[PDB]
Amino acid sequence: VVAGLAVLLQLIRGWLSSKSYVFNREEIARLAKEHSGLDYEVAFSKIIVELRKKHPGHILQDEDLQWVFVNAGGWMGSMCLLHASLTEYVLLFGTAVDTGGHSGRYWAEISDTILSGTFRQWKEGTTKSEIFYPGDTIVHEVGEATSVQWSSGTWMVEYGRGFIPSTCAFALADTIFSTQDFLTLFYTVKVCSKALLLEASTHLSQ
Amino acid sequence: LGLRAVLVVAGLAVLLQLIRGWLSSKSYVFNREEIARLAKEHSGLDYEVAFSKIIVELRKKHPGHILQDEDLQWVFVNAGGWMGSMCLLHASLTEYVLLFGTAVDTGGHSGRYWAEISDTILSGTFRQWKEGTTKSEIFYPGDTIVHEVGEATSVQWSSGTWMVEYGRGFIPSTCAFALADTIFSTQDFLTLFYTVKVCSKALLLEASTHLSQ
Amino acid sequence: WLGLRAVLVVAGLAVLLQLIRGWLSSKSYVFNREEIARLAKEHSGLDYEVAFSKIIVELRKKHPGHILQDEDLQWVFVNAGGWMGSMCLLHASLTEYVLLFGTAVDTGGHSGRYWAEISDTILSGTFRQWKEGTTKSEIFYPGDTIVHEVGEATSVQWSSGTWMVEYGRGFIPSTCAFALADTIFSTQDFLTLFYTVKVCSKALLLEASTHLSQ
Ligand SMILES: Cc1cc(OCCN2CCOCC2)nn1-c1ccc2ccccc2c1
Ligand SMILES: Cc1cc(OCCN2CCOCC2)nn1-c1ccc2ccccc2c1
Ligand SMILES: Cc1cc(OCCN2CCOCC2)nn1-c1ccc2ccccc2c1
Repeated sequence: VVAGLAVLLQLIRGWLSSKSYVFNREEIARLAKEHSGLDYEVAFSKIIVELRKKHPGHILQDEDLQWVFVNAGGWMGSMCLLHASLTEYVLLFGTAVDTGGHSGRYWAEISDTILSGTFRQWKEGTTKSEIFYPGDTIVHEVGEATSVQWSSGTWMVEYGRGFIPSTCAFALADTIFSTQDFLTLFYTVKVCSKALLLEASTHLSQ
Repeated sequence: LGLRAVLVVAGLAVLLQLIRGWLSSKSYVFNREEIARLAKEHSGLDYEVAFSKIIVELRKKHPGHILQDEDLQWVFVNAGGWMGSMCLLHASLTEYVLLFGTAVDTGGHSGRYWAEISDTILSGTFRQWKEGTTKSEIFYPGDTIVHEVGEATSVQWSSGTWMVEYGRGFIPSTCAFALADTIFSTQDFLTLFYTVKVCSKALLLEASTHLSQ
Repeated sequence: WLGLRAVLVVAGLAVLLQLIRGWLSSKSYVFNREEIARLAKEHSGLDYEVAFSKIIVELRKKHPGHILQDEDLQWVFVNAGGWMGSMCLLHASLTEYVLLFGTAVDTGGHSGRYWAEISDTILSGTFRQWKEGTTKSEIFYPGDTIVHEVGEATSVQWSSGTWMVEYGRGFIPSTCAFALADTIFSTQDFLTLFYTVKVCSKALLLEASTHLSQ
């Protein structure tokens, strides 16, 4: 099993290393930084329009968009899932309250471009934290674990790469053992299923 | 489409119709406006004096329904990522009245349950973030917030927030959320014992009052 | 009055507690809360990085063979009771532990109710403590020393730069259940759990090796 799971990780990491992707972290970061310094609602709408223009058939429609609460690692915010597959996902994340906690250690590289508010990150193994402002882009690398903190008006555009199904375990831990808000769990499963079916339908049409 | 699960769906539906029918026709003791007004009368005063005056008024207008001072104690409450303390004045299978608040800065998930809850802030601040929005509102002493049935919001409190809270609905379902952090995070089973203790005392007081009538 | 196994299990657990509590009175610990408190208060009001180094040097001087070496030191995240910080474990046994705790973010939550008396001397930042059964909290500043007694439960809150020297006495294995609750049911950071078990095992083996050499 030692060589078994090692070869399995060789196969999975080889697929992630050779898989023609749709998005890239630089693309979403530039598109978000162009609209940084504006109202986060205007930035959200313009970014959604640009994403559907440059990537048709990959972003959910306005009818299928909804703010879903996200409780994880001790912080609470809300997300609007724009795209999601087995290796990529794009969403609009943020909170209207002061929260913070564990960022989560998962098999996925995540990039967050702050549109408004503040982002305090406390990296592992240090005794000092850094504060990031609108326009900045933060890269949560694979296997990294940090402490995150957000202000009462933080909103950002987030893109994640890697083995996405592994990350959902962390995204639903507090919803199971703390909030017990199973309706929010249903909303998350619903919008994720819609994004997966949209990506599957787009693959079928091609 | 026919299956035994269709009967389970209709069975839960008729079970809900029966339970919601009981909740819709059950002569209650308190009402949210009564508790809200009594708490708003004492807003702008020292919250300890307000607590005492509210307890005296509740025991005057509703004898045999509020616990005595011997059975009152501040119990910590950890739920949804926030932490506060409660003083349970009355509790039944459909209603409960308590004095809630925190002396530290906490916040998190308000909880989605089968109960309508009303909180009248005596002192401090209350930040509420409703579901599906991108902006939150801040409520000040005197305000009254109604957390409706099935609603889920994000709450945040200051380092000196204190309020009088009244809840209506299917109370036993809500206790699962009130003890989640106490089981999987704090593991402070002594606080769990205190919560079960004051809950049992309030239920037995209400049962004894019904027996005397 | 047919207690049967019930009246005996109650008395059995009572005898076990008297056995353990007698052992804690006859264990003749190495450190004491006043010793660690003074050593931390001497360097309060200075940079917490400099204070950490001087306290580690003083601890290794006055108690050789009881503090981990620099090779075995690493900052490990600590998630418990709803708050998140970091620790640097200097010494740990079955009845004592010494570490440098603190956080660089604003956190707070349940202090945890366990079978151990804990003393924290703040080097920098602020410490808000909310005792059970009260409606007001107190704020402690660098130089102060807070004693979380056995069986006590308070609400803790720390600022974005709070750092302290902490010493714990009592039945240490019971406390690890609370220290790893959020890491299991909230963070799911199994690598941090591995780090915690790693540094804890190193401290236990160091103390065992020092006892064997004596
Ligand atoms: C995996 C995951 C982590 C997370 O946390 C908030 C994002 N950021 C994380 C790091 O920095 C702070 C905020 N949400 N989320 C998620 C939740 C639900 C999802 C549903 C479908 C697809 C991806 C889905 C992804
Ligand atoms: C069900 C429940 C929710 C809760 O949360 C704090 C209240 N508020 C909620 C919304 O707004 C913020 C604060 N406590 N609680 C509870 C806990 C223990 C109880 C024991 C006996 C009777 C009712 C008992 C009720
Ligand atoms: C049991 C425990 C609680 C805790 O919390 C931080 C300490 N303080 C608590 C009260 O005041 C605020 C901070 N860490 N910790 C721990 C974690 C890992 C340990 C490993 C080995 C030995 C003791 C070990 C002890």
